[PDB]
Amino acid sequence: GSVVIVGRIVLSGKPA
Amino acid sequence: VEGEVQIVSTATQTFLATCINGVCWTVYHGAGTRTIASPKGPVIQMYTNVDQDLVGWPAPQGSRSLTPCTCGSSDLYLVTRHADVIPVRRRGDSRGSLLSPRPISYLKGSSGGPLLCPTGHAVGLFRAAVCTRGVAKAVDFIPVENLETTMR
Ligand SMILES: [Zn+2]
Repeated sequence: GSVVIVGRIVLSGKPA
Repeated sequence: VEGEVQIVSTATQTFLATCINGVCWTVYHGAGTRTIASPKGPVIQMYTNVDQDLVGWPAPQGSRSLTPCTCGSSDLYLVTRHADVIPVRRRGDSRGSLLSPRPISYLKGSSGGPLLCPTGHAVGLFRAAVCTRGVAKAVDFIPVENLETTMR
């Protein structure tokens, strides 16, 4: 198998 | 926008990884020796350290690295997979006590996450929840010095 990235977290709370 | 912490998964387990010094670190008890998925195919671990429960791949896309702590503060802050922050007071090289114990579930799926100092710098990687009757009162972790040495 393999590890897949299902999400991300931005520590500073920076919005797009 | 780039994240320093990525929520990763395997066929049977979901946990976290943290980019520090260009490497995507996580706990061996979750990743094992698995490759990390990439839009160009599987990427192999740059580091594998079964003893320290530490593994790392090159930092993926959409990520930005965290800076290691240099203030030696003992007032830590653990970030869970749900973005919650949990104040943890350090008790030693790789142990800390939650200021307010929480149901073990509250911390589930978060091993691999960061333990931040008051400045938001990486103190260590959350390794495991130390709990009594279902209530997590302390935390076990991998200090950044380990990652740093491992990168050598
Ligand atoms: Zn610091």
